[PDB]
Amino acid sequence: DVSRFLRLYLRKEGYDFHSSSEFEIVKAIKERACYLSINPQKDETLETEKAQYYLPDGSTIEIGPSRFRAPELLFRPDLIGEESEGIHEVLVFAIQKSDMDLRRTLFSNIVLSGGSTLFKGFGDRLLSEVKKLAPKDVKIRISAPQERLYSTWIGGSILASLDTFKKMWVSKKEYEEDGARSIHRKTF
Amino acid sequence: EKTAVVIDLGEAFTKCGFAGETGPRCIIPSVIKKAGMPKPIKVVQYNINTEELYSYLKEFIHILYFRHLLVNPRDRRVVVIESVLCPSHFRETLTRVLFKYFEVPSVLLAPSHLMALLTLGINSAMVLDCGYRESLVLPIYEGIPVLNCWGALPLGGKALHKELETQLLEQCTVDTGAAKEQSLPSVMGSIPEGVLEDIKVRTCFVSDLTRGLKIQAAKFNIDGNTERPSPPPNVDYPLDGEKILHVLGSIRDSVVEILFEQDNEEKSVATLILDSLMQCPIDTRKQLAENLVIIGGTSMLPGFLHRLLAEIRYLVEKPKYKKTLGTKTFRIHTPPAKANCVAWLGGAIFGALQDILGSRSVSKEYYNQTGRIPDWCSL
Amino acid sequence: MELGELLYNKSEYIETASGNKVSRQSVLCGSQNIVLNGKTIVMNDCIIRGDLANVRVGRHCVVKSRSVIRPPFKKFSKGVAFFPLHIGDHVFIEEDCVVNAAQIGSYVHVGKNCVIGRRCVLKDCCKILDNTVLPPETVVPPFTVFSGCPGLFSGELPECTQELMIDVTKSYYQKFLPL
Amino acid sequence: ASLLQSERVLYLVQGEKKVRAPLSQLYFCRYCSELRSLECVSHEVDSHYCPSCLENMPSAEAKLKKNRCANCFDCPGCMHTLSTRATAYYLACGFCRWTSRDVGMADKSVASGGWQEPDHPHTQRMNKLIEYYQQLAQKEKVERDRKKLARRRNYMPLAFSQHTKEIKIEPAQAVDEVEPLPEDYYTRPVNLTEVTTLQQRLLQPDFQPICASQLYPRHKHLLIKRSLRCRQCEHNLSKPEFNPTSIKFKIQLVAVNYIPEVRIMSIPNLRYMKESQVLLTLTNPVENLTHVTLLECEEGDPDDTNSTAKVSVPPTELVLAGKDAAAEYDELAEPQDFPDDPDVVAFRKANKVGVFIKVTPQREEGDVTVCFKLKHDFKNLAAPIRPVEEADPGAEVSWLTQHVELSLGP
Ligand SMILES: Nc1ncnc2c1ncn2[C@@H]1O[C@H](COP(=O)(O)OP(=O)(O)O)[C@@H](O)[C@H]1O
Ligand SMILES: Nc1ncnc2c1ncn2[C@@H]1O[C@H](COP(=O)(O)OP(=O)(O)O)[C@@H](O)[C@H]1O
Ligand SMILES: [Zn+2]
Ligand SMILES: [Zn+2]
Ligand SMILES: [Zn+2]
Repeated sequence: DVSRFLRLYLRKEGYDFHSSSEFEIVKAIKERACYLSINPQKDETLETEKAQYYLPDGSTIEIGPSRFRAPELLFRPDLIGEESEGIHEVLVFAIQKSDMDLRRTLFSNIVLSGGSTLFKGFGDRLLSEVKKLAPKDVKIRISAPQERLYSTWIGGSILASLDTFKKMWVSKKEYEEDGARSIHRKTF
Repeated sequence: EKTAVVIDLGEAFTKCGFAGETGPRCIIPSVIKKAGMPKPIKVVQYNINTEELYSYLKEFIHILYFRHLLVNPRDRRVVVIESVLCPSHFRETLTRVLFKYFEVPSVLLAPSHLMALLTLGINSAMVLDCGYRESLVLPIYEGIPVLNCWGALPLGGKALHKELETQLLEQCTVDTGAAKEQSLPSVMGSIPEGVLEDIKVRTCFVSDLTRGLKIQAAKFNIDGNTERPSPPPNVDYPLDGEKILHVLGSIRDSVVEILFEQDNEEKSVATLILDSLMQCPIDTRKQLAENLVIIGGTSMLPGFLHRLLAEIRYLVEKPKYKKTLGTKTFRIHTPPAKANCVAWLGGAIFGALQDILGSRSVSKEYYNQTGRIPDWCSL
Repeated sequence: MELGELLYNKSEYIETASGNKVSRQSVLCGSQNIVLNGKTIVMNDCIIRGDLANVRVGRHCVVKSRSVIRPPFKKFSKGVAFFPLHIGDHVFIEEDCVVNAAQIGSYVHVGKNCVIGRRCVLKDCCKILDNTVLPPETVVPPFTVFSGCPGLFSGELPECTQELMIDVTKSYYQKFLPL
Repeated sequence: ASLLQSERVLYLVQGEKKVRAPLSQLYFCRYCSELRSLECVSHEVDSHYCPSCLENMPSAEAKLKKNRCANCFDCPGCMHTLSTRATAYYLACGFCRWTSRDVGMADKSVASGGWQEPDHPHTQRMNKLIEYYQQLAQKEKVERDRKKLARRRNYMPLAFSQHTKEIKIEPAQAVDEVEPLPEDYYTRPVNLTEVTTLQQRLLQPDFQPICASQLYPRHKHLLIKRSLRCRQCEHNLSKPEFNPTSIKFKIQLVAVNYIPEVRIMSIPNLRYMKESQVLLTLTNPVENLTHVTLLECEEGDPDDTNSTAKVSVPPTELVLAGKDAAAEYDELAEPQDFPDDPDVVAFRKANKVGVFIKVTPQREEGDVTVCFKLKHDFKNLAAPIRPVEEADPGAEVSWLTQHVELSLGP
């Protein structure tokens, strides 16, 4: 969705990426150059450098203000007009929904996973946006690993290696006899 | 108060006139004849230096406010119609020209799609805008444009003009008048845009879905032996007096098909409505489908509205759109003014509302103080 | 060339009388009805016919070579007759130009090889560009430029035409001397 | 203007925007001391007139008539002013032989009064929509006013009193199936004469018709009489109330009618070296000037400069006599004979002085361009004086520097 919204803002800068192939280079532009400002309103008033990005053909494009106000839509999806909570909100709401005793320990242990946390100054913004929503004088540690993109797989690789995994999985003969539920019931 | 002027700066043509009128007073090609230049430069050009763009717009607005319209610029307000996602620097420049040089009281930057909706009177409707550069669609539900569910493809005038030029150069048959009665190919390396536009309008037409679907497979030649319908008769078009270009019948009904061709991606002018409508909220589906609006001069082409509405109902039955948009009744609105001058007419209807205009519109006193035009991007 | 008017040396053969210079090469069939009050120039191979005319020309009038000034015939139900044209003061008709115009105004610069139509009125301080066709019974306002095969408003002239054009025609006359 | 190439040697303007324009096009501002361009100055609207039948119309009548002449008509096929011909009247063009009979408009008994353009097809639907939105906009105004005065009051919406005819337009009916392209278009020769081009289609925008028989002749477009007003200065120039068939200015003001105009009388060789003779005529009756300055070093936008013009000459006092003078009438001693200056000054006629500039061509490849500053004693007369009652010595003392850019043919 951030890649889709960046394409719209790039057309508002005057660079069209209409093709499905041309959507892939918008994802590359996003991944290369898009920084999350701590205050979005101050960076908008400030005149941008307009940092040049080089395309596959060789042509240059000056991204400018589209760079920072594209990934902002994660933290504030109402701006474009998508009815959602937001990345700062879903984290806090998930902790607040859980029992009162655990809230402090769950705030004290937050782990960032996936590729859409690697945005430059994501951890800086999230910490600030969580703090104001979360209760006052509570310790908030957002422990990002160095391998966020490949964290989900490494977990499976460790899980798979354990002898307990031998019990957890569903055998081919089990699926034929037990039925369809076999996969669902053994999931957890 | 005075009747506020309406301007609508486009790549091909600019609409101009006064508010509370049946149609625009002047409609002319958006160009300027500068001394030294043989071909006149285009006034709206995206991705150039601000100073060069400022001079072209200063030159153009001057011609509109004196030669075409006869009225003082400082006296009365402006209603600038411009499409949604119009480049930032261009809109910033256009306002800066009106506020600094001409010293207009207040400009109102209306989106073309929301203005087109007012002309009918209906509060909610889907709006397709088949222009010169890009054919854009934007669902408008009860006064609120839904930017979330936008859609655009480069299948407008520019993409059609380029396709015509390519086809004519392949099957090139001109009578120069110098032992050129025999078929002479590519005597001129390029054909000027003014000629191509006149050929498109007069000679070329939009085919029926049944005939068009055969034309697509025919030129493809997908394991079939001459499976094309009978074309229309070849029309002879004069080029620069003596040179008579014989336009092939195939070119007339094949040039248009690039708009309605699937091209594997499943991205036509027809598909863009259904691609947008499927992405819209579940409650809004049935209201938007029932109220379709087709603006833009590209849709004026003879038999475009029938082909589109037919191509829609065919693409509905296709398995992708069959689940969501299966049992939907697609009905087109016929606007009061012609398809080209629907956008303008909205701004005039809006310009007639003196009380709301002054409030919504950005005053010069605000712009001189701040220097920040309000946009759908963050403030 | 760069504001300054350039030298043009005339031959011995030319009818110089009371300031008015008229090339002997240039026939003016009907010398009775045509009248040149001021210090006018008519270049070689030019025509000023007396087909029931009254061709009055300006103080400093200039007509370059191969150019024709014929009066138009008025298609009147009462009587079909040739309407007498009146060339204004300080008029500059360019080379190879065709003129079938009735009442040409003062301080005008008619361009090269430009055909002005039948019964065509031109008001003072105007300019017709080269390779242009003014159709029959057309009017051109002051401080205007008419051009194209249609012959229509192209734009406006400089404000200072009245003062500027005087220098042009008088300089050309003064600069145009015998060898 | 055009015959002599005025578009070569240009004068510079001071302010925000710097522009290079011919002196013929520029205007001198007398209120202050700074010549300004047609671009820089603000434009106004004075009077409207028809280019065919020159009739000065008022501003009010134009708004009603949509900036058009009732009597005159322009042809639709080609763009030219039509003419009434009789047999009982039909409208015909001179250039093209398009008649009013061709499209099928009936001949009128009365000459001018009979002819008219049909009413706009969607004019009744228009007024109904305006009145609906007008009533609906009025509700928003009252809501916005009530909301604004409540904020201004700052009473926190305190209920002192009790709080809280309709116009309903029917929305346009959506057709189930739009009319298909007629089967005629398939298997029929297309005559390009019958169908209309874009240019002539778009001139009639209210109902732009494909066929020629539908296309009616539109009324002739009224033209404008421009009046210039500056930013700092108030008035500048204007035109009479009878601009039709008149070449007179109510207030004549132009750069050539105050600032001394420079012209290149002679053009020498362009092969790396030459000596060019340029004239400096005065326009004012009695004044003084000097072309001393060499346009400094990299100041006053000398980027166009592609040569080193010396023009190492002191001031020369020239005067204009507004009278028909004879060939060498009288020889003045102090003005002409005393500054002989045979190397510097070429010739000195009435309101004329030739000056030799030592240019250095072929510094670039070609297109030789020279920057030089010209000074002049401007008798401004800014202070109140009736026929030069005041001395105006401080005014005459003021030296105005115009950065001139002369461009040699090359
Ligand atoms: N270095 C990066 N900076 C910013 N965004 C990135 C970066 N790397 C990946 N992304 C974004 O994250 C996506 C990768 O998501 P991924 O972590 O693979 O998801 P999943 O956990 O479902 O496998 C990319 O498509 C891109 O949009
Ligand atoms: N009356 C018409 N009939 C057929 N084609 C037209 C007509 N008017 C315009 N067109 C074509 O459609 C295009 C419409 O572009 P337009 O909507 O005026 O520009 P923009 O999208 O920049 O506002 C033109 O470029 C032209 O090629
Ligand atoms: Zn001034
Ligand atoms: Zn008239
Ligand atoms: Zn005509």
